Amino acid sequence: AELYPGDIKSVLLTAEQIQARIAELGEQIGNDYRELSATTGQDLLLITVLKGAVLFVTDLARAIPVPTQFEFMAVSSYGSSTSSSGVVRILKDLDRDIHGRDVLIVEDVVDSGLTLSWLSRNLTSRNPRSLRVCTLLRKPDAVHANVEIAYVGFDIPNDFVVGYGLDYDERYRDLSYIGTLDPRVYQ
Amino acid sequence: LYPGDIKSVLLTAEQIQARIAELGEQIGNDYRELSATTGQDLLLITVLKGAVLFVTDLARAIPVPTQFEFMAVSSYGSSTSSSGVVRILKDLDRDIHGRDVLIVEDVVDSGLTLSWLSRNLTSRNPRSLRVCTLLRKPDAVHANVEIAYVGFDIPNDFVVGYGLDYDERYRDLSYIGTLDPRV
Amino acid sequence: LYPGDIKSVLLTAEQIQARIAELGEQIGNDYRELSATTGQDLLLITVLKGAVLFVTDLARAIPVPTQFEFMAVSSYGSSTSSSGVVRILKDLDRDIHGRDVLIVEDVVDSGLTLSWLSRNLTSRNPRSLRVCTLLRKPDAVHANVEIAYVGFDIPNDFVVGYGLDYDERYRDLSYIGTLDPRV
Amino acid sequence: ELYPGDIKSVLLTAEQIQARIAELGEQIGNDYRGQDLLLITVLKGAVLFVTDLARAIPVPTQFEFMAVSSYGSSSGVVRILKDLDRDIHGRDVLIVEDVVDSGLTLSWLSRNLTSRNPRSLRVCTLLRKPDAVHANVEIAYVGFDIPNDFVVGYGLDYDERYRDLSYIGTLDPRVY
Ligand SMILES: Nc1nc2c(ncn2[C@@H]2CN(C(=O)CCP(=O)(O)O)C[C@H]2OC[C@@H](O)P(=O)(O)O)c(=O)[nH]1
Ligand SMILES: Nc1nc2c(ncn2[C@@H]2CN(C(=O)CCP(=O)(O)O)C[C@H]2OC[C@@H](O)P(=O)(O)O)c(=O)[nH]1
Ligand SMILES: Nc1nc2c(ncn2[C@@H]2CN(C(=O)CCP(=O)(O)O)C[C@H]2OC[C@@H](O)P(=O)(O)O)c(=O)[nH]1
Ligand SMILES: Nc1nc2c(ncn2[C@@H]2CN(C(=O)CCP(=O)(O)O)C[C@H]2OC[C@@H](O)P(=O)(O)O)c(=O)[nH]1
Ligand SMILES: [Mg+2]
Ligand SMILES: [Mg+2]
Ligand SMILES: [Mg+2]
Ligand SMILES: [Mg+2]
Repeated sequence: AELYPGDIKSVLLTAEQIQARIAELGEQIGNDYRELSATTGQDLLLITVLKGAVLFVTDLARAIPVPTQFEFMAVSSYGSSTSSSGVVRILKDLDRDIHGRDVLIVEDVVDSGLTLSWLSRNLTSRNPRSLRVCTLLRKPDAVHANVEIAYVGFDIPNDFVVGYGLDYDERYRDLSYIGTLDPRVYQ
Repeated sequence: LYPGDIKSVLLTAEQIQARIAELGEQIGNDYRELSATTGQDLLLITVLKGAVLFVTDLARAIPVPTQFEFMAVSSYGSSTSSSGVVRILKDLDRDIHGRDVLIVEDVVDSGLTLSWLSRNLTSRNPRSLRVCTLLRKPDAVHANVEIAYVGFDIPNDFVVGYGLDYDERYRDLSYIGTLDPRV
Repeated sequence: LYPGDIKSVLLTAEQIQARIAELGEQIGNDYRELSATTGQDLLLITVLKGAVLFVTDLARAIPVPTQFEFMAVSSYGSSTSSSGVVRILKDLDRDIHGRDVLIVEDVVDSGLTLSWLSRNLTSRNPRSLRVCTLLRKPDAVHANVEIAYVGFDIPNDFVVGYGLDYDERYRDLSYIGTLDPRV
Repeated sequence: ELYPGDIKSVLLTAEQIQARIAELGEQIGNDYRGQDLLLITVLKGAVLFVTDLARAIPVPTQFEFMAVSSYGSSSGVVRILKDLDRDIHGRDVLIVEDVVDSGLTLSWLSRNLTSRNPRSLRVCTLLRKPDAVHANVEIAYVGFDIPNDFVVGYGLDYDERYRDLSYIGTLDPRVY
């Protein structure tokens, strides 16, 4: 197979290495949310921001030995008004209220941490029982944000990577692995 | 119009416009040094769809330049009618960062959706945030939001007209009154 | 007030209200005996955010009971400008199946987004579907969809006022005029 | 187990699902062998299916998601909570469904996307029920034809639960 002949210069994470780590995260999450959630009577809620972390959440929930529910949000940026925001525009809000719920924010990659900071603070205002963050990838510039990511899959260098949900102009998401683009693509 | 549905007229069309002209004049004076000081005008944020009739008259009563902004929200439970947490179906079109913002309501009853809205918009970091409502019920007088501009203080009866509805009707009324028999 | 922004005034506030007053009676006569026969009211569907100021005056000019509906639409870019296919940010709150619906626009320029919109609402199978716009540009007479009610015929120039904007400004004007290109 | 006493019988096992998706991916890849194949998915039942489907399709695929709500208790007209991010003009579009039962929401959707004038528009569903024979849509790709019983698992839910199941099975009537 191939799909994108030459666009991928180097391979950061292989497909097996990704799935192996996800299996580890599931057991870890499964142990942290064992006892509690199934007795509470309300499952572990997985809130996902469209649409990079869709491939990640489908594998994660099936890696978590505890029953999990899905929830999806669609957000867009208010343009360049990012730097002093970090407020993002909501295109599709939560379907139901998350009051008294154990909620796990599932992202695929955390770079700046500003859209995540607003999202995490936004969900907190809805008063859930628990709120933690699980990301597949974390880049160096996340150390400059104020949010604690309880579950991290991989710490990668500050390079633009695609694959496994990660895109460049809506492409390379269907890749099973995560790698770096070859700069003769940006044109 | 609506024969035999309207029992009494609480507020006439004349009383509404007279107050809005007065309310508009008050707001226009409070936000007078805004064009010359920031240069972004006063933003009127409106929640669909009751206060749509009110803002069109309110903004045209305010002598200083005003901008329009609309939100569409829905109730979850049980959740809203106790928490005040509301669902967003349409967020703001632009960022209100560093803006002088006026939340324009048609009626404030419990004051919790207003509480959630005011707290939500605050996270967007505006320069100033005040609330202007046309009607105010008794339970709102003791809520967690400060309403700088109030049009009328009304008793807690279910009233329709001037944007206020019952099953999407009576919105087009120019006066505000109460329903009676088999409605 | 906008002291150095309005070069010329195309339509005065009196002329605007006069046509709307005429349109309300005209629409009111075309939709006479509708509530008592169907059992439903005339639904006014509005596209945010130009015709929001227009419908509040239009509905209050129509002597028969009317209901409100609002849509928020966005451009895909490139493809809207030449297709007219638009993104939906806010759909109708209720279904319009078997309803007599009046599409209310603020201005009809190309007629491409209106044509797509008309087809979208038609697929929901309403009883009737007509279009009422306050302003119509010369190149809008071109093709597709019947605009049953037109308030004014304006030249194809960019005008602001009475809901019409330039970067969310000049909306609060009671009149419709032309901007000075040094804006 | 995951839900002790809720799953009475297993209709399709996890391995049987992935094996069939592998065939669907291979079949679709040959039919669409100019940009990428656009996979339009309706939130949120078919999210587990499309992620596995796209990784089964040997040709490059792009993702798109819609959120729709029902107006109530006829024509398949649904309220749009989340529209497409981009226009699909001249695009090869594949509608990815989780289950096709009545075929009424799919028909409104298929006709709606057709109005955006794509180059191609096809429908791929994992499961199809017997009453779909009366639908208005031609479904080119079907994973399984299942009986008219209420099934959960692999995206399919009951009060937002059992979505995380890797298999598809039937519920225990002391759940309703
Ligand atoms: N492909 C790809 N994207 C990245 C990367 N890094 C940041 N992105 C996207 C750009 N970005 C930010 O700059 C904000 C980081 P944070 O606020 O911490 O979530 C969010 C990242 O997700 C892109 C979303 O728009 P999407 O899921 O809809 O595609 C990266 O290495 N690779
Ligand atoms: N007709 C009509 N309605 C009222 C009244 N009072 C509260 N409503 C509606 C119910 N309500 C609240 O409970 C909010 C109270 P707060 O805590 O201050 O946010 C606001 C009104 O909701 C109607 C909106 O859905 P709408 O804008 O789409 O019409 C009232 O006198 N008369
Ligand atoms: N201010 C101001 N705008 C104009 C004018 N003319 C076309 N516009 C905007 C561009 N336009 C179209 O191309 C519509 C084509 P049709 O399918 O016939 O409805 C409508 C106007 O768009 C602005 C609305 O989205 P808005 O209400 O959110 O501001 C004009 O004189 N003056
Ligand atoms: N759990 C579970 N659901 C089913 C089943 N069957 C139909 N559903 C849901 C209800 N349904 C239909 O009756 C078919 C309508 P059409 O598109 O015309 O074929 C679509 C199914 O999806 C429900 C969505 O609200 P969801 O994706 O958010 O879960 C079934 O066996 N099991
Ligand atoms: Mg991206
Ligand atoms: Mg109401
Ligand atoms: Mg405009
Ligand atoms: Mg379901």
